[PDB]
Amino acid sequence: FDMGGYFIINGSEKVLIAQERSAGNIVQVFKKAAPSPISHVAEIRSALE
Amino acid sequence: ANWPLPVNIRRIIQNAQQTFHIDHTKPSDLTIKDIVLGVKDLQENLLVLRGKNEIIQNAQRDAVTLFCCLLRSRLATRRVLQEYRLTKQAFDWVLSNIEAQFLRSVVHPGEM
Amino acid sequence: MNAPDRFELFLLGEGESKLKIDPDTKAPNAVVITFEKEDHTLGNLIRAELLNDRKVLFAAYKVEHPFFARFKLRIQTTEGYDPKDALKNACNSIINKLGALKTNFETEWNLQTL
Amino acid sequence: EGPQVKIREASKDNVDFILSNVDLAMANSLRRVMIAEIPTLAIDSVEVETNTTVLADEFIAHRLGLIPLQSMDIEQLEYSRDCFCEDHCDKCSVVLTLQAFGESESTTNVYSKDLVIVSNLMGRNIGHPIIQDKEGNGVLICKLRKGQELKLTCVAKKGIAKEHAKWGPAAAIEFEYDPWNKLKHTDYWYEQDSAKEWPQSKNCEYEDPPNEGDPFDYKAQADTFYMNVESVGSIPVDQVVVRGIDTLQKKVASILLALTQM
Amino acid sequence: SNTLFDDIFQVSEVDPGRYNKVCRIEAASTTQDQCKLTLDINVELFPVAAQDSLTVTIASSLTRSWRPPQAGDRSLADDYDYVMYGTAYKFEEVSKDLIAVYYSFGGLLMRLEGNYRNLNNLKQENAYLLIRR
Amino acid sequence: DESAPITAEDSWAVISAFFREKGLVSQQLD
Amino acid sequence: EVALGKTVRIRSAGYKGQLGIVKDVNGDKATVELHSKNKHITIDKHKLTYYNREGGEGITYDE
Amino acid sequence: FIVEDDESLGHKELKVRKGHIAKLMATEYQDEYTWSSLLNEGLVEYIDAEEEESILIAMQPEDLEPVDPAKRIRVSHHATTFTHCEIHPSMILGVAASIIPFPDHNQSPRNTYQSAMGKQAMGVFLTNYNVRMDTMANILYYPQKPLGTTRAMEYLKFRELPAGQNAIVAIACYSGY
Amino acid sequence: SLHKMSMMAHRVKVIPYSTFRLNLSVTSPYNADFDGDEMNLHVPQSEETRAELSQLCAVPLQIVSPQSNKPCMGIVQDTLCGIRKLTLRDTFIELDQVLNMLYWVPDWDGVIPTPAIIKPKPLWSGKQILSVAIPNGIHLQRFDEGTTLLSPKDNGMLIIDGQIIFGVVEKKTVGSSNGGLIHVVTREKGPQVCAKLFGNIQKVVNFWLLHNGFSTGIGDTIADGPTMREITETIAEAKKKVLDVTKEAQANLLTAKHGMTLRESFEDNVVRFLNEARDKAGRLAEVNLKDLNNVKQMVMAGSKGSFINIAQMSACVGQQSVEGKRIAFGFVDRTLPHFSKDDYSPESKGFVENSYLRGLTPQEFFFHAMGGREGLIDTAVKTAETGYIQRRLVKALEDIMVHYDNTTRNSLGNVIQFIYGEDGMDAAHIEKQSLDTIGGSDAAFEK
Amino acid sequence: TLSHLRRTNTPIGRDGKLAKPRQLHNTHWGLVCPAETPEGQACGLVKNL
Amino acid sequence: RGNLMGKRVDFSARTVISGDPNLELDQVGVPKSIAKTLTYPEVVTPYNIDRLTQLV
Amino acid sequence: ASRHGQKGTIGITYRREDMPFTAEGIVPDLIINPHAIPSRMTVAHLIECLLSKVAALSGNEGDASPFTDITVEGISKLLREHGYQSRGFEVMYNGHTGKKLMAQIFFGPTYYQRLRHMVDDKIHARARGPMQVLTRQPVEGRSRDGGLRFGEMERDCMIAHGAASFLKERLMEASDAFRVHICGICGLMTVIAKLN
Amino acid sequence: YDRKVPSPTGEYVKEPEWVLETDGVNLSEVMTVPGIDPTRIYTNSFIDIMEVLGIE
Amino acid sequence: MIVPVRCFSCGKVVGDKWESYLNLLQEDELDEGTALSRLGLKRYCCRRMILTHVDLIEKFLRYNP
RNA sequence: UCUUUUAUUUUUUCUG
Ligand SMILES: [Mg+2]
Ligand SMILES: [Zn+2]
Ligand SMILES: [Zn+2]
Ligand SMILES: [Zn+2]
Repeated sequence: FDMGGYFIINGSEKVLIAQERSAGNIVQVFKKAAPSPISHVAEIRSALE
Repeated sequence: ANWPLPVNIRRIIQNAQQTFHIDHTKPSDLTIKDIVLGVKDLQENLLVLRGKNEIIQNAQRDAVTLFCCLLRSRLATRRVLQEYRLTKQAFDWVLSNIEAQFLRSVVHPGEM
Repeated sequence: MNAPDRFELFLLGEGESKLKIDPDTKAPNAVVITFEKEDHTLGNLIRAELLNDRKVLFAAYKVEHPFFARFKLRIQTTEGYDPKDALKNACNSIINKLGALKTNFETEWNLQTL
Repeated sequence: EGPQVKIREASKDNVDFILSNVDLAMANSLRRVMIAEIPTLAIDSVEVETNTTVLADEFIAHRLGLIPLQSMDIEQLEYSRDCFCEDHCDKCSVVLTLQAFGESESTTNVYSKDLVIVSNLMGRNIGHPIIQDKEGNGVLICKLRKGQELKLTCVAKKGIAKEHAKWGPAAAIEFEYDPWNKLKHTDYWYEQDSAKEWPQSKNCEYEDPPNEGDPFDYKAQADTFYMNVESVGSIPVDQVVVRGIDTLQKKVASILLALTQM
Repeated sequence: SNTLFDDIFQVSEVDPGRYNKVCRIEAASTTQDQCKLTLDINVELFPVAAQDSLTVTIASSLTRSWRPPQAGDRSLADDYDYVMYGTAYKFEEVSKDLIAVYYSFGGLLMRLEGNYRNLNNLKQENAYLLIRR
Repeated sequence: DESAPITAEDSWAVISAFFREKGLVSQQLD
Repeated sequence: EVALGKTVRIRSAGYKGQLGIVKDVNGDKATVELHSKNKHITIDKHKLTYYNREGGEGITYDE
Repeated sequence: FIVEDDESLGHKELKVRKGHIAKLMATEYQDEYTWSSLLNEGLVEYIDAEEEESILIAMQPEDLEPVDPAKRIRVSHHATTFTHCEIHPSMILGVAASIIPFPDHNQSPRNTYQSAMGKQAMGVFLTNYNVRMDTMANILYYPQKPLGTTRAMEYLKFRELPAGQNAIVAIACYSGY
Repeated sequence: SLHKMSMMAHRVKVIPYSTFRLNLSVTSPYNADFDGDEMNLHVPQSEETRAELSQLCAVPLQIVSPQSNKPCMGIVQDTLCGIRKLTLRDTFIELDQVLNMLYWVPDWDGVIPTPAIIKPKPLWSGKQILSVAIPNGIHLQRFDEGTTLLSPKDNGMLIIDGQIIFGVVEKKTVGSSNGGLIHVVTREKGPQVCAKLFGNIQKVVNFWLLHNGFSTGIGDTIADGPTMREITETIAEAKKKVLDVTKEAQANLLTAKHGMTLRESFEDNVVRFLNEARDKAGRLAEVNLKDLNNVKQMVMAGSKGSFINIAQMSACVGQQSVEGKRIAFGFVDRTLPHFSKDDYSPESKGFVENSYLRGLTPQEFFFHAMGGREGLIDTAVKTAETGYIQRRLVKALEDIMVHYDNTTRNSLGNVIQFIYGEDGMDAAHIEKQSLDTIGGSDAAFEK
Repeated sequence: TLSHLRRTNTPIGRDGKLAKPRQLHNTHWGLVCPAETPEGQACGLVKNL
Repeated sequence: RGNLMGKRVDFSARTVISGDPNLELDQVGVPKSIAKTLTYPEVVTPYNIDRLTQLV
Repeated sequence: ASRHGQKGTIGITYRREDMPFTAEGIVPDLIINPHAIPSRMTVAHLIECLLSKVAALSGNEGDASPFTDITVEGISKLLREHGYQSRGFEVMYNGHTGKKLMAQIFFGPTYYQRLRHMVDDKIHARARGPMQVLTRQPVEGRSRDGGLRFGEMERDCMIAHGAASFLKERLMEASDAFRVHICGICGLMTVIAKLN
Repeated sequence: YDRKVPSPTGEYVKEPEWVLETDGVNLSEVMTVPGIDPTRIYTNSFIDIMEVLGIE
Repeated sequence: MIVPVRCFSCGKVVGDKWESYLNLLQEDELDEGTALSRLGLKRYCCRRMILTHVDLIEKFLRYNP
């Protein structure tokens, strides 16, 4: 019934949890607050596969 | 008209009536001069600030202003005679316990 | 770790008595009787019997707390008629009437063939 | 005469009857002492010689305690606490030995029949494991591989269900009264019609239906107690009722004895 | 320790008013034109019908722990069907002539409206109300 | 018959196929 | 003392038939941990029976 | 599920059919046709969050493509341009949320609290607890499967390894405790 | 420990079991459940400290709260529901149960009250049986909606000499209220007598409820057929009217509300109609529910549940709001994949057509999950913000104390209030009161 | 076991603060369990498939 | 903040709470084990010498 | 805890004898307060109880998936056909006096779960066990025999209350008390005090 | 908004009133505009009220 | 693990009927309700006691020890 | 004739 998918380090069963993150190679625009001079800033997290 | 205030004149009057079994048929021995002197004496005995000087007396009258108005409104002579039928002993007991409950309701010094 | 002893639900402890009568100043000819190591099984029975007994003015029962197997029964009766005698009469009535129930059950089983 | 009993039907494990001319307090108190305070025999202590099986021996001992045991002559048995002995005796305890070694490759089921008495009963029909299945095997106890061993001893002593439900002689005890609500002792919840939305109990056929025209019979009292006792098997359903009445009588007599001594 | 009031009222209306074991009955006295009654009676034990004449009396008798009858031949007002105990809690005046006495028989509320003839009725805890058909 | 419409009760068979051939930890293993 | 750290049984108490192990003695009374339940109980030693390490012959408090 | 016309006889219909269902059943009771085969023949399509933008998904395999008062009110089909269909909307719940009987019939934070409490619910984690040596393990004496079972449990193995027990409950205030 | 009453001294009772058993009216000041909550017990180590704990920190002494001059401690869940049941007019008690409850009262006077019914059957009214718990000399009088001295619906209350005269008892009588029975008893007789009254009322009502019974089941949530049809009609006409407003909006013939743009105007308007429809369905369901209905009985007792809760359970869950607005367009111009875009229908943007009994659609279930998570995260943030705020407030007002001049001063001695509360009156001794002078016309004032 | 194996973790700071990602955005449908989550500081950030 | 404004305490216990309507308002049930654990030191007097002798 | 968010700890362990019983001999294993259900808006618990009762009366396994044709009306009809009150109610009796309860109790099987939170693991009292070395105070935590932390909130409520001697005895006598010698001039704890 | 104002008869009676609300805080110039009642002007903000109408 | 020998709700013996229940389900090929009724469990408490059991001794045994 | 130990910190998990 145990479906596996975990490591055993020093006999302790260890599971790696999926780390959610912003997708790579995408252009996203965000509106910025009035006090900052920046407005409508675009960001891209460029990444090689 | 509804505001927080220390002691319920209405409730103490009901307690007086129940305790003394006030007979509504029989006339009341109270006299208007006795009523007015009783209310004035109670108002004088209503002390929350105690200190013999003009500033403290003004402060005490200031503190007990609203409650003085409520006492006059409730134990007015017309209300005491017509709406209420308290006897002399009942009125005296009411005044004594109004004074007592005010003097309990005073802040207990040392409150944080 | 500290649950109550099961045997203490019905066995008397050291320095303890089954019955403790105390008269009450509350009303005349009135006693409160504490039964130790008992449940409502006797309580309802005895209370109902006192109610059926026509001379008894008040009969009621009480568990202070479900934890302790103990319950109190207050009886007040008429002047001159002891609540102890009332309880004796009620218990004797229960003895006789349970005996009649037993006899009827024994005689009426044997009519069955299974 | 006192209360009247009428048994509608009888069985080895079920007895259904009607109690008439009896108080509701008595109907309860009889039911209560019957379901709680009848003395009965059951496995109290378990000594495990060896256990290689996959079940915790705590779990095994709990099971052996819950197993029914014959309690026909429980009256002739005496309480362990009042008895005096050295760890064991026939006058307050019954010793039962259970041995189970796997032989076959398939799983070897272990049953109540595997409990063999080793103490001297002295002629008291007590301690025989109860068997009711048509195969006669009895209650399943454990299961074993070929290589597994389970050897143990059991000391069963008199007790009542107040200590532990394993001493409980009676199973679900039925108590019903006034099936029709002539006394209006309950207010039936409904949405359109209580009579239509409530099942008609099987015992309403033994009472005349109410008449809407007539008024409420305020003099009426609770009577015609439809009871149905069922026994697990440790004691026949006859002596369930009879010894429930007997121990209620003994309890009231003990109250009288305490009263007299005080 | 005697009867204080007694009259004949013909029930004019019966209302359950979202209750089952108790109904409010509105009645007016046959003799006294200005006399009315609005009492809550337990129909669960004393069924009532509209346009039904009931005789109602109020007595002051027949501390003090209540006790059962204590005798098969106990003497009391044993010739009425439905007897009540309550306590007055209000004596109001309307129209300078009509006097309404409110009674509470353990939460069962009555308003007896009448005239000076009910002077015998006082504000005391002892207030037994007896009814028969 | 072979080309009849599917039903919601039949979708459970497809679900069972998913669970048999991938399983719950399938993404981690893969 | 020779009663410390030994296996023992109770014989008139609510916990009759309970094996246990002697842990500490305060004089006139010994504390024993029930071998079926999770509890320590205090009871006089003269009234308890002591056995050898292994189950078998039983002797009173006379070792 | 993929929703294309694939039917000159009339309206849209799911590509999967009773024949494919029967084949999947046959493969199931055998232990050739499985989810790999379904993917190859394009009966079921893998769809991500981004691709959900461009597709209109049908609620049920038959309710939307073409009354008891007690029945759930469902909004009638309005569009006739579906491209996919939900395999089963009950499959949006997670592991702990697939154990709740009738999640529709609950206020949502009370589904959340159950989904949190299922993790600490006692049961039977694995069948080799005696072989293993775990720091903290709890085993119910008598595990029992739910009387109100759910079809997701046959795949989640909750029936085989239950966590809880069926107890007779009376919703009442008896003694105030 | 968010407030003063969340730390009080009790009297120890030795009991063999492994939990702190506390009398259950006390859970209100501690804000405590029995869902795994943990509490501490601190033993004083000196007679000095046992003394100050006794006469300064005691459950009878913190009955009346300084926060809102009302009793923080009131009679609660089963006791409050069962006390409503007992003080229902049609509730009558047999001789046996009467006789018992008279003994269950500890400070029972000694005399069996005379019953209401005596000849047809000796029967005591529940009001009479509750009267014996209240000590003598306790007047009280409240007049609820349309209450007359011949109270038709048994609303309000009037107690004279510790004898209930009319009116059922609910949270407004015996719960936490400014002029409640608890408040008047603790003010007149005192804290000890009010604590005894809590005890006596709880024991009596618990006995009666144990011997009467009370429950709840799905039949309580179930409404009648005609009622369900009319609720369906209500939701249908609400949808029709929302669609009409929508068509007007697409036509631009709707006039934008002053101070709000067109989107916000339409959104607020439709939310208002949907809440109105849900609330009307709520009244219809509540009216259809009968007095036998356990959930209605419980709501009327005021123990737990509410009108909105009955409506949501049986009639309509209603619109789900996110960030104070309806369900937001998630992907592009849609809330979920099933809705063709720019479709402002109530179902599309969050409205629930189905009660919990009937069952929500899957999209409605997801919207409800959104609402639930938002409530949960809002609670998780709000508890921390309020805890920081309370810490800051107490640190700011730590040293302020009423010295013996009857003045409020900080540690340095600077005057902050020359007279505390502008009265010199303690908070726990204040009560709501009517001023007859300020009200009334000139003619009425003269008369 | 299965919940932990399918659990997902967001690297945003767990400290109590207003955050859009703590809500159940519409696109979470069918990819993230809308009911299962921890309650408390980690609520909304930890997600389960 | 950690070690002076508030700080750890002896002669105290914590545990789960339960409701008991059969207990007076001002009264709290205490587990027997917690009772045997915690103690309050009382000075000896001629008034309670016999009591304290029984307890010792 | 149930499978619907209904969590609670056992208040009292009443026997089969004392617990109320329906008119089929069946004494419930559990009782919950009906006050839980309206506020918690959990009709799923009641529906599950009805489905489980019908499942035990039929032998079938009652499907309870989120979106299924099965409805409360259908469950009630099945229970009706099986010979019970359609909505799951059952006339019960007072186990303590045999009186038929005036109300009708919603009865039936339902699935509950035991959680890891054991009072035996969660109970603890302190008797001057080990203390820290850095600050000379009661240690943290249960297993090492730690103490309870009279928090800033707790101190604050004591200030509100006014029990100054208690607050002293709690923060000085109970936690940590040290006598230190100082001198008038500088008033520092650097006095070489050879008390012997 | 309704407001309780005395009547010639001396009873408080409800009179309607056209009250202008605003989504901005600038009290100094507003309170000098003709036509309004500067006595009864109020601001949701309190810093401006302190700064112009005094500390009390 | 294995069948409770006594029903929790009332205490009627049910352990002895596990094998008979399995046989009625396997050889007789009869549904669970009729199987239970023939076994003699009339009360739903007992009926779910036997119906709902999951046999886990069959799973624990067939490990090597 | 008493005494007599239970490291520390970084993380994670949940509990109210
Ligand atoms: Mg809680
Ligand atoms: Zn012996
Ligand atoms: Zn110096
Ligand atoms: Zn059973």
